[PDB]
Amino acid sequence: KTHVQLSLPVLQVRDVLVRGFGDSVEEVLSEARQHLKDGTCGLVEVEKGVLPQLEQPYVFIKRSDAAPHGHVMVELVAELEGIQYGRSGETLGVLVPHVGEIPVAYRKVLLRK
Repeated sequence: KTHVQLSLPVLQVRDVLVRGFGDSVEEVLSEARQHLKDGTCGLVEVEKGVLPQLEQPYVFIKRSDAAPHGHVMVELVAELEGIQYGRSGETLGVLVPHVGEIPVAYRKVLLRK
């Protein structure tokens, strides 16, 4: 399938144990895609002071359309030193490895894979 329905656990930034996917734009996008597929991907909602607590390069999920079965359609955009790789709509948050942190909520997304 071109799109996969996912429910992403929403993590508080201060709980997050692994704060990024790796060391290059290409690696973080690769790792983010693999974790999304394996159900080992969390979502941190972006607010004042959140991003400087995470590791660059960042992976964002961004709204790709204006929501089948409640799932917002999203795509991945990476950022490193203020340059983004990809072009999409509004940020739903920043992706991180999920390694068993207790979520505060779930974000239903339809991921273009």
